[PDB]
Amino acid sequence: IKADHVSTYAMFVQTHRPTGEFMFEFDEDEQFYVDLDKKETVWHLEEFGRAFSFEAQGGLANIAILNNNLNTLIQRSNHTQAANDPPEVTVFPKEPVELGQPNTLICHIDRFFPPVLNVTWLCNGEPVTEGVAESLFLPRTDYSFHKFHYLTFVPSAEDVYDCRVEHWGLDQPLLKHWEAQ
Amino acid sequence: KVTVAFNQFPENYLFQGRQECYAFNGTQRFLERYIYNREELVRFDSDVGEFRAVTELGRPEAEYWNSQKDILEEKRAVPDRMCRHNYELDEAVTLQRRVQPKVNVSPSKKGPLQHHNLLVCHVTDFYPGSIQVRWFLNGQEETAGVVSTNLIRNGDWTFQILVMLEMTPQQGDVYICQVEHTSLDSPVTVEWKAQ
Ligand SMILES: *[C@@H]1O[C@H](CO)[C@@H](O)[C@H](O)[C@H]1NC(C)=O
Repeated sequence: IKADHVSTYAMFVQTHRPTGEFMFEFDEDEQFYVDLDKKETVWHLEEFGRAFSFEAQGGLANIAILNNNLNTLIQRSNHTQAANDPPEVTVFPKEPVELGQPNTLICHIDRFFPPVLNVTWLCNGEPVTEGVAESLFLPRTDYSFHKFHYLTFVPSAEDVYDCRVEHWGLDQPLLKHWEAQ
Repeated sequence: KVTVAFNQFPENYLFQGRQECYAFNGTQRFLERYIYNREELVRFDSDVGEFRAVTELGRPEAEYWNSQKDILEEKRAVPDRMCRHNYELDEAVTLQRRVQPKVNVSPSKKGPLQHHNLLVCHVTDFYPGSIQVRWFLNGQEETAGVVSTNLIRNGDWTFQILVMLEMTPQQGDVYICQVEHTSLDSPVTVEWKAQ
């Protein structure tokens, strides 16, 4: 389809966590989503939050309909469960790497289904729980998903990083290794 | 800013939906997709004007929904209602987002001037994604030996890209990485001199 720009509402519901998601993307970047627990719209940038509004109830109503469709389709398909498609994993810095200069490590997990994941950052073999963030499960046009995990850090000659990823399509946990150079 | 209503019909089952607005020139094309796991079942396409069953499991809904004049008119009205409305807002704001590229130049390895090396132009934290990166040697553009990763999405409304040049630096060679982007009044240049 020919277009200058693509604006997409994407949503899913599933039996496992996370059980639901409602989001809007513009040219493949997530602009906002509805937090289904808090029942409120969350904007990706303060730029959008100040200029735009969205009634979160619109998202909540569509989720409920999607859930009914799930229930209907579990039966009609004779409980058809999809194959687990394993993710490709890449690790890369946000900024050019300079020892002593704050940066962000990005772990990108791509082309996987279902949207069920375990992700852990490791520094010198030990789990990091501070300075971490993550995107939503982002949709792909092939109906698989991708996701970003983030870690703020100060590059050094001493430290070593791994992005540890678990998914049902993998035989074992996958580690992607990163070092400052 | 608005949305529209989706129509109603260890182990894991999933249902997915898409409401897609394709903006091209001043037109809007709208697609609504119903998906079980990774399988599209039923689709509305404003260019068709009605629902189409993509798979046999979507056939009952496609047929029933197409018999409801009210459901169709709600969907056919989407391009000029939801798509145009949200687009006008994104035109006024999202499409005005301009973030300037930072440009860093460094050799892949440091050292002698005997043999091959890679000169890396690392361009970071820009939006939108359309960008032009060029290598120059002594004032002349290099077309061969240019190795680029393609556009890299950071997922935080910024892009980066790395364009590297295969080089064999001789003392007093001047290398320039030239960057052009809509956020820039004039091109950014970073110079690296062989020494
Ligand atoms: C996440 O971790 C728990 C505990 O190891 C495990 O039971 C679950 O299956 C994991 N999820 C995936 C997708 O591997």
